Amino acid sequence: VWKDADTTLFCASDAKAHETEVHNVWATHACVPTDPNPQEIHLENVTENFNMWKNNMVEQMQEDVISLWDQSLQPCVKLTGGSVIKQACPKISFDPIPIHYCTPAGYVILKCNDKNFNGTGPCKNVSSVQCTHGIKPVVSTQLLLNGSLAEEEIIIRSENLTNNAKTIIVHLNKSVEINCTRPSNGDIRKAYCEINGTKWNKVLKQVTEKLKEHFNNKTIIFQPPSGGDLEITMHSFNCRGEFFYCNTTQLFNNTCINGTITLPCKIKQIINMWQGTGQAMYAPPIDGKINCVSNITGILLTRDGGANNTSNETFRPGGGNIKDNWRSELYKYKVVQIE
Ligand SMILES: O=C(NC[C@H]1NCCc2ccccc21)C(=O)Nc1ccc(Cl)c(F)c1
Ligand SMILES: *[C@@H]1O[C@H](CO)[C@@H](O)[C@H](O)[C@H]1NC(C)=O
Ligand SMILES: *[C@@H]1O[C@H](CO)[C@@H](O)[C@H](O)[C@H]1NC(C)=O
Ligand SMILES: *[C@@H]1O[C@H](CO)[C@@H](O)[C@H](O)[C@H]1NC(C)=O
Ligand SMILES: *[C@@H]1O[C@H](CO)[C@@H](O)[C@H](O)[C@H]1NC(C)=O
Ligand SMILES: *[C@@H]1O[C@H](CO)[C@@H](O)[C@H](O)[C@H]1NC(C)=O
Ligand SMILES: *[C@@H]1O[C@H](CO)[C@@H](O)[C@H](O)[C@H]1NC(C)=O
Ligand SMILES: *[C@@H]1O[C@H](CO)[C@@H](O)[C@H](O)[C@H]1NC(C)=O
Ligand SMILES: *[C@@H]1O[C@H](CO)[C@@H](O)[C@H](O)[C@H]1NC(C)=O
Ligand SMILES: *[C@@H]1O[C@H](CO)[C@@H](O)[C@H](O)[C@H]1NC(C)=O
Ligand SMILES: *[C@@H]1O[C@H](CO)[C@@H](O)[C@H](O)[C@H]1NC(C)=O
Ligand SMILES: *[C@@H]1O[C@H](CO)[C@@H](O)[C@H](O)[C@H]1NC(C)=O
Repeated sequence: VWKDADTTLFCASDAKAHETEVHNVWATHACVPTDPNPQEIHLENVTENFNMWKNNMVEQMQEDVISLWDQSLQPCVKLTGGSVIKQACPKISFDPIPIHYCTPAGYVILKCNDKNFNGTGPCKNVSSVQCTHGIKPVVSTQLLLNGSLAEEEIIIRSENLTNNAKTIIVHLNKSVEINCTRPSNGDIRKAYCEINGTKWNKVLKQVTEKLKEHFNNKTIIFQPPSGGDLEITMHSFNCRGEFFYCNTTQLFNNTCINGTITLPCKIKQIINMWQGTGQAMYAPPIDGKINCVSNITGILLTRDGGANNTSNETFRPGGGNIKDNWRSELYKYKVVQIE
């Protein structure tokens, strides 16, 4: 017997104790070795209710990631509660590694194995495990990168689709590589991302179709963000310690629904910290080719309001709350207390 409960989880990884990479260094001092031959008990005739949108596991991982950044990612100047904090801002080795989240004694992690589980409600196929799968603390907006792919069909996730204020998480079932590089040799901040239009449009089309299922076959329209912080209006992400801001206008136009889509990007030193604690300035980009090939595994969308009296539903690429990023990977997990 067991009950839904919250407890201080611990982490496990395969970090190398000799790596200068921030993630490795952190996990080396904050995590333990992974279990080479882990156990998993499949519960037959068991029905458990999940709720990705209200899961303490998310908050905890958020706290870890924040800690990892507070230790190995301090900017030159930090702007917070009216205070100005200045400190060294040396270049570092940056490349996220898988992080497993585990439960201590007396607790276990229930895992939903339903093919098309949307993150909320009852789960038919439930199993018990000590740790989750390896999850990369990849911070980004608009597009989810290097995540996990859905098993069968594309999955739409939301605490409440009827509410436009609630973020939407599109879980892709097929990856779409995005090639981002900052050429060695002008403007040391000019960058770009290449994407196979054929693949992207094919996926985006499938996304629209699935969205129709949840919106009564209403016409699905994509549009670029109305306004706000650059981190939201643009696909922001971190590549090798450098912050990339990419214009995804070409990615979200309802025309191609063929060639290589080239997105205009720029490395920003001044940024609005995702921790939501003001602004911060980092050092200039390093020299040489700055390349990062990532898998687009999910999309963060925001639905426009005031469309109830129209046959259209407008979706725009959003983001900001990194917690949603962790949800897109922890949706199938929940902690329970064993008697
Ligand atoms: O300032 C941010 N959100 C603040 C705020 N924005 C509006 C929406 C929102 C929602 C919840 C919490 C904060 C916010 C932010 O997300 N920054 C950021 C920086 C670097 C990368 Cl790589 C990145 F992906 C994001
Ligand atoms: C997820 O499944 C539950 C249970 O069937 C359902 O109530 C809810 O509407 C679904 N959520 C989405 C986003 O479709
Ligand atoms: C999930 O359960 C259904 C029956 O409810 C079963 O048909 C299906 O094979 C299961 N999915 C998995 C884990 O393969
Ligand atoms: C990139 O996508 C491919 C194809 O799905 C996958 O095999 C590979 O593991 C992905 N790389 C990641 C997630 O880092
Ligand atoms: C992805 O999911 C969609 C349904 O959302 C499905 O039609 C399609 O066959 C899936 N693609 C793959 C590669 O399985
Ligand atoms: C979902 O959101 C809609 C729109 O705000 C709201 O009317 C409704 O009460 C919400 N449903 C739930 C389950 O809270
Ligand atoms: C990524 O794009 C760059 C620039 O076009 C190219 O040189 C490189 O070969 C690409 N990488 C992959 C994995 O295709
Ligand atoms: C683009 O994607 C298609 C499949 O959608 C593939 O057949 C083709 O080889 C890709 N083009 C390039 C430039 O790799
Ligand atoms: C969308 O249209 C199809 C084909 O007519 C129909 O089978 C399905 O019920 C509709 N889906 C809705 C209205 O959610
Ligand atoms: C984003 O970039 C596109 C071109 O890729 C441009 O047309 C558009 O004006 C830009 N949006 C803004 C206002 O940043
Ligand atoms: C839509 O995206 C395609 C990608 O090839 C681009 O060529 C086209 O200019 C875009 N249309 C717009 C921005 O209206
Ligand atoms: C995505 O994964 C690839 C392969 O490990 C890595 O090279 C790249 O840096 C990752 N992208 C991001 C933004 O973390």
